[PDB]
Amino acid sequence: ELVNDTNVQFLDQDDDDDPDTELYLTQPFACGTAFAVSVLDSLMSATYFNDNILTLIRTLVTGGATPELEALIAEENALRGGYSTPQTLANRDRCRVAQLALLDGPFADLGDGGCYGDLFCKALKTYNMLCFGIYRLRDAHLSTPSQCTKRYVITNPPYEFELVPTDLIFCLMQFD
Amino acid sequence: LTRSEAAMTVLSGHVVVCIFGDVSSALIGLRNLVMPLRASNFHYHELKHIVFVGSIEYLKREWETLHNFPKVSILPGTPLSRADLRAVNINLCDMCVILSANQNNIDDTSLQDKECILASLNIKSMQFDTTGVNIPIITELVNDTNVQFLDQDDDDDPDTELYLTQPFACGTAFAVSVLDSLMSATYFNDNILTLIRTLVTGGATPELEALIAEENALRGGYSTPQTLANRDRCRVAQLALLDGPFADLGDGGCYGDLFCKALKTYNMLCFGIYRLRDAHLSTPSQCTKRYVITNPPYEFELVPTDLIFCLMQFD
Amino acid sequence: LESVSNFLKDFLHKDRDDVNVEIVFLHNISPNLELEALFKRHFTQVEFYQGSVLNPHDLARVKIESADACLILANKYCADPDAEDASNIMRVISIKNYHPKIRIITQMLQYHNKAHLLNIPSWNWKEGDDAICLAELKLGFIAQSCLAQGLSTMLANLFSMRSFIKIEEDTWQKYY
Amino acid sequence: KIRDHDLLDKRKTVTALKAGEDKSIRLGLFLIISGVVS
Repeated sequence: ELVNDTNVQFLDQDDDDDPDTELYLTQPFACGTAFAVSVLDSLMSATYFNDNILTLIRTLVTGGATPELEALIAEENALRGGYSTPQTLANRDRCRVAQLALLDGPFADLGDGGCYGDLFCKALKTYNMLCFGIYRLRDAHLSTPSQCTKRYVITNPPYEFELVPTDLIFCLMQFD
Repeated sequence: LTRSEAAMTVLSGHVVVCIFGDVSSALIGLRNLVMPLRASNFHYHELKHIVFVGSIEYLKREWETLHNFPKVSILPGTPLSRADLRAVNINLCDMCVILSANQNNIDDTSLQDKECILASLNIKSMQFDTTGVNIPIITELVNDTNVQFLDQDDDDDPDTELYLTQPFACGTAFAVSVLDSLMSATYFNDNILTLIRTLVTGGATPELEALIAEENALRGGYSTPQTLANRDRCRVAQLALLDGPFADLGDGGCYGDLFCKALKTYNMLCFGIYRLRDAHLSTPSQCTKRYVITNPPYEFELVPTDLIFCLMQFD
Repeated sequence: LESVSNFLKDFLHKDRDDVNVEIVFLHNISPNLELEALFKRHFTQVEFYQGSVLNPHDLARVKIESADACLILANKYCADPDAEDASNIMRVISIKNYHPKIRIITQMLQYHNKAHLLNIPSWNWKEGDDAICLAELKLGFIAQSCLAQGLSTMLANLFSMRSFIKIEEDTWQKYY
Repeated sequence: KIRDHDLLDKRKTVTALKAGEDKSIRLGLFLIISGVVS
């Protein structure tokens, strides 16, 4: 984390430093290795223009903390241990975030230059995964081989988008 | 005592005192609050149990001034933690007193009461196997303009004096600034402060405060007929017009008949009436809030939901 | 001059509709050096006022009975976080006393203090009132990234309003 | 180095009248007063 976001310059030796750039353009933030709190100032506007959006972020990020559960936490502070029941045991069927590699047999057949739209349809129809972003290797566009294991985040690639066997995909896997 | 030990104990009609204390904070002299509740006027089974809620490191300094008293207990904890005030059975208490030892370490003239105000809203927003909005509260204030935030259904206006504001007229707030008027009264009549002293402190005589000046602590005596005859003083109490002695007069009779009856029969000296805020309205309402009428003028009409202040005899 | 900056850049963004509602600001101490320049840069949609949010007199002149919402901002760089967010509760009390039906959007520095908003009898989150807890989201995004890297920078890009941009180059940032 | 810098986007109308309303009223008052004074 960073307290003052202009110090992001010093986290890497092979970027382009310029104090006038916004965090979202800078390499170590685009790679997901830095996170200043100031990027949450934008969340005010979104919460004004749509009330619903903050409730989604809440359920996606906190691990599904329901208004019912935070009432117990408000009253006792600590997390009170329960005794298991069928209704309790049925509660844990939620989805989880994970990332997956195009080197496993289920998808390696499509990972040598196939388009993202086929992978989305296949994964959703077969496993209910909902693939939603791709985490690319920084130098994979270059023909020259390189040792940078650094990556960057692509959100929602537009169907006819081409993928290579070194890419990782974000998805919302089911519980079982 | 711990929450478990307090939950095993049964408390009702007790007084809960919430203290926002700290290791550095000044002494507020809790001996002064306990002392009137220990007047020899009360029978031993009639004494209200007192429980303090606060940080133990504060109570350690006060407590060596008051360990001589009959029923006292401490729950180490924080007034804002609902589990602590659930453990001292707050829904059955007679009074919840909220105090801040802090009133000088922060000099913002605005944020001054913030911790103290939140404690009142927590208790009002509790719920039980009913809601907590009926529980008796009397909180103090450092800066009297913050009185606005104690209730949601008043009219807020910073130019009004405390004596007009609803939570002060109801007797749920008490800032120290109302005692600045006592200077004038003490100048124009010397006698008046001695009456307040005897009425409020529990009869502390110049003879007794000489022993306290010399030894600090309250020295235990051995009983004698002269000692035992000393405890015939009057006590404050309030009474309800639903008991058989006065219910016959509580459906619309005039206060002057009640005064004469009570004084002649029991020597009570009824002196004020504590009315239900909405009792003048024909429309029924859930406001259990009340306000104080001093010295109603004889031909004044009373209703069966009113409570009366009086100075009952000992026996 | 920094606290409003990340807000105004996104609230007055060009890629939203002609939602021309931004017309007010209110805090006791007078503006300073380039904060007045930033207000003059948006001369038509700022309209700052001196005045304290604890006076029902000041609230009455700001016409807060007519306002659609009240956005409350708090300094995450505070010397004592548990003092500021407690202070900030009574800002909510003052507003709800003057008018009960107004939307409150607010930010909280600690997590535990979020319970206090439920005590205020006219706070109802089902009508839109909500508290953005900075520690809850800040540690939440980081925690989520321990399952899949880059998920922090993924989510932080979904809330800020942002134009599509063309890059002719094949550099990594063209796809980003 | 410095990317595409920024974007040229702005859409304003002084609301309808503000500085023009103030100036035209002021000018009218100045002409009223200087008429009476003259």
